[PDB]
Amino acid sequence: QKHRVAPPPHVPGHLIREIDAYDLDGLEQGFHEAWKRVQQPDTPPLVWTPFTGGHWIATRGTLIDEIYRSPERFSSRVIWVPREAGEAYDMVPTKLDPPEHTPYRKAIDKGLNLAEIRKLEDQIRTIAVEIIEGFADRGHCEFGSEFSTVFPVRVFLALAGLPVEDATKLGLLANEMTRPSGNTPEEQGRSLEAANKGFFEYVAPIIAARRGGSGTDLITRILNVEIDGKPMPDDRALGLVSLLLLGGLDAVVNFLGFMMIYLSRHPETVAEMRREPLKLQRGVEELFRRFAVVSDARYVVSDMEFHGTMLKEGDLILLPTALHGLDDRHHDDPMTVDLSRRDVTHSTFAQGPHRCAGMHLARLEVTVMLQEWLARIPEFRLKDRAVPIYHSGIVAAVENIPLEWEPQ
Ligand code: HEM
Ligand SMILES: CC1(C)[C@@H]2CC[C@@]1(C)C(=O)C2
Repeated sequence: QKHRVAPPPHVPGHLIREIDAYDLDGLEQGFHEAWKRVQQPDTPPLVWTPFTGGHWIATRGTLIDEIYRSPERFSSRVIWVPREAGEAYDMVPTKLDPPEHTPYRKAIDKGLNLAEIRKLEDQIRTIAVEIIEGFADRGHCEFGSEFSTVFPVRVFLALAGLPVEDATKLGLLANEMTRPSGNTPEEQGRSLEAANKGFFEYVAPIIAARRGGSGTDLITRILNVEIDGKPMPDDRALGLVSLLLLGGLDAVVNFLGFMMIYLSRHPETVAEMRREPLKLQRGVEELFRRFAVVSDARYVVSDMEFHGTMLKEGDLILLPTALHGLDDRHHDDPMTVDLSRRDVTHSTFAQGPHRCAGMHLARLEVTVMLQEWLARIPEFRLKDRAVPIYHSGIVAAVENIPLEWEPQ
């Protein structure tokens, strides 16, 4: 049964569209394909859905980009739908606007900046190689369970100085954050609340132990950056360390799944990467344009008119980032990966002050993955008649990716 909310007085009937972000129409054909169904040639730039507590959806890249760049008009005080889940959300600094946001982003950047991430290249490669060598000679693997859910998790837990045996419990918490269970806005609120508490419980003893610590891990490094000339307060620390874990463990895992399904269906594109290693390296951003996974929200700060649409203070707008990278008004033939594409502009990492702090790490993980994969498994395909299983939500997910190849 679908839960509907009635539209508020300011929402006109002509803008109403029945779109369920947690179970998109057509999702069985793919997450990206399902979102693209919403973006028809004449659909309005902002449409309102009665599902998920009732909210707006931005349907074009220019709006998505503009909203992310405009925190004074579109606040991060709520960035999840439904509203109940967004109000329960307690991660730092994603819940903050400038200027409160900036010293915390500065702290994170101390650990995740490009120069710091470059130092990680060989550790990441060693991890990728070890995993790939486990199955490269076999001629088949289920890519999700055997690689994409393994590689980025081992990378991040190592970087954070945490036991790999914690992967399962952290993954379960991530699932309920980004794809909370429930068929009602209040049920999803409760699911997110419990997940966020689980993260806080996990992170608290680590914080207590690493304050003033001498560890070289990511958490110690960021935790001990001063905020306004003082140690970071406890409440902020819980949200900050929890966000590092959530950011590091869900998005890349799912991104790799979507990317690999495409590559398994496009051997010409794989072959180009093999023949021209610089095309691979320079082409990674095109993969980020094509395989967006995040759809999150902003809070309308004041009554306003925006792109010809009347908005009220407190309205939530969902930003499905796939609708920037795949917007046909921004990119010709947007569903094809063209490694030589000159304009790859996208909001896969969002825009503005919150633009992904882990983007350098994400790019490096993907680059290293493709390099070590193609070195050992140069050609591959999706198993005949295989059907991947898709999930939509704040972060998209995919599973069941059986790959086959002739061992080289
Ligand atoms: C495919 C990979 C990734 C994608 C698509 C992605 C996407 C995003 C997006 C859209 C945001 C903006 C959220 C918002 O404010 O609405 C964000 C923020 C953030 N991401 Fe990533 N992310 C990825 C990987 C990572 C990784 C590996 C980390 C490592 C810790 C990370 C850490 C963060 C952090 C800390 C923020 C908050 C930055 C701030 O609020 O100033 N992300 N990410
Ligand atoms: C939307 C995100 C990808 C970004 C980092 C992790 C995530 C789930 C957040 O809560 C903010």
